[PDB]
Amino acid sequence: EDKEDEVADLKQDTESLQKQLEENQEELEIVGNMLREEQGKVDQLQKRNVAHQKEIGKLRAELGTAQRNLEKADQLLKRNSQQQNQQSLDMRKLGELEADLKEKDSMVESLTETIGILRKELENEKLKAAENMDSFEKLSMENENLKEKIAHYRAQRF
Amino acid sequence: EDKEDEVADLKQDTESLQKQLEENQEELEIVGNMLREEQGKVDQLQKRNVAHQKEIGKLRAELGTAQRNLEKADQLLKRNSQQQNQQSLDMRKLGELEADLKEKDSMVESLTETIGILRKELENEKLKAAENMDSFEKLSMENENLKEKIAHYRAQRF
Repeated sequence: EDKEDEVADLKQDTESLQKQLEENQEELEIVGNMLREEQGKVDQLQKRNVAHQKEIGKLRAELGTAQRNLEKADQLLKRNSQQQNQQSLDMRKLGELEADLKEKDSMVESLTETIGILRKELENEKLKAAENMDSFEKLSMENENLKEKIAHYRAQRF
Repeated sequence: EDKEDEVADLKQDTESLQKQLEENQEELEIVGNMLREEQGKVDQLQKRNVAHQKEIGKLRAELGTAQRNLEKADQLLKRNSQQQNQQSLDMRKLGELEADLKEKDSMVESLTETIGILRKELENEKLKAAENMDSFEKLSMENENLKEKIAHYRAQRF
């Protein structure tokens, strides 16, 4: 209480405490924004995150249908044992047939060769037959001349 | 009476102020945390997204091949099928052969018919020519016999 006591020390000091206030209010704005945007990002990332939830969804159906379908149409390629087994069943039935028929064809060829001979031996014995019965007539003829000549002797013939 | 009630007034001006810088730092305390907590949420979502996106590329290839396979094994169903074209022609045209067997079958049975007959007719032409050989010998034996009777008669000239 003597002329001057704590003059501006109180006056120019509230400005201190007042200016610090000037900041915490500014900065609180800066952080206020960053927050608005960082939570802004999460809006966009959170979205994309399901856009992928979807894309990845589809693929679980497609790689499934296509992997079990490779089995669905693979049982049909398992019939390659019934289809190639016939290469044993059929190559034999056709293989043995081309052999047992080509052969039975030589028979008919060997047989008709003999039917050809029997047709000839029975051809000649048809000739030697007529031919021999011929030598008989000449003899049958001469036979008579003799019966006569002898008949005359038993009587006539001076 | 005023120098005493002066610094008393600046107090209030500082009471109200010190409160603000305090109550305010509480807003800045929280709001600062809210921000970081979001940046936490962001950075990470930024990850699962790169996780999915990368792993969406894997399923993309697993689907790719798994499809080429469904087709690579399907060309093979076009070949397994066309062998049904040649296997059918083999099961139907092989039958013509087992059928062309009965043609030669009836032939070798039909020829042994004509071979059996000629062999039997050859036997009769032989039985016949066996008589003629006999009735001829009788004859020859008769003339030979007569010439002799005759030659005895000729014994009347001497």
